Amino acid sequence: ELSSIEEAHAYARLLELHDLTQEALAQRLGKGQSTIANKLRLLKLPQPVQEAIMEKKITERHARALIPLKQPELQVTLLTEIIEKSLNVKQTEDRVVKMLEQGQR
Amino acid sequence: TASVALIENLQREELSSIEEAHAYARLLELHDLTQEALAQRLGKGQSTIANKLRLLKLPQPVQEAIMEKKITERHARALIPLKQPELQVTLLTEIIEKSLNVKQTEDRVVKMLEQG
DNA sequence: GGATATTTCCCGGGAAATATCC
DNA sequence: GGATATTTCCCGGGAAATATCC
Repeated sequence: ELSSIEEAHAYARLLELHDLTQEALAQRLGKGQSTIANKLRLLKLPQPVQEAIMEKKITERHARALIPLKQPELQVTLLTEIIEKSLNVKQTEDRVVKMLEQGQR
Repeated sequence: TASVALIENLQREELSSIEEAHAYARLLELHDLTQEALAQRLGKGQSTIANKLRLLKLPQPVQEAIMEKKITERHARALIPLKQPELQVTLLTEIIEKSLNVKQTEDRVVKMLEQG
């Protein structure tokens, strides 16, 4: 078993080296393209977030919930709150939508 | 002492809920420890262990379905409320036939307790 | 049009909360 | 009173549904 970030870093290589479609890799791995794509999106998140995934301090779906907050600053601010308050994914997703509303004011 | 490390590895590696339960039982006979202390040693809760040990009381037909990976733990656990083995095995085959999930298996259970 | 990115939410493990037993 | 049995439901993986891209 490995970190979502490290699993993503792996998939990336395999898709470069074996000239596969995400679908064909997922079929080869026993997953869905959905799963693979979503994990590859994590490689675009801030390094501080990525390090928290590797250190097993946040979950995949925790980090994935931050992406909607397109600004790295807002992602890392919440990251530390999720750690501090020990927030779940459900209330992390809730927190996100409230910040996007505050931003649109 | 040696058999301990074996099961710890058979536990660390993936196994059937029935076989995980059969394992726990032995470990509690071998070190004579409390469910709490084993769970703490394994990194689980006593809750989890106790619930898995309850599966060893379910009908053999149900237990075989767990090992053969035809039903889930929570599928078999949902049958226990139906205290009669006959009613548990009747639903077992329906869950297989209709390919029912746990949510609608739990629902089915309550309806049979109302009927009986 | 196929591949890929994104949104939504179904699903059951498994543990917290609880009741019961010894 | 502690251990153990039982009930309840929290939790996030991960894939279906969907939108978007090339």
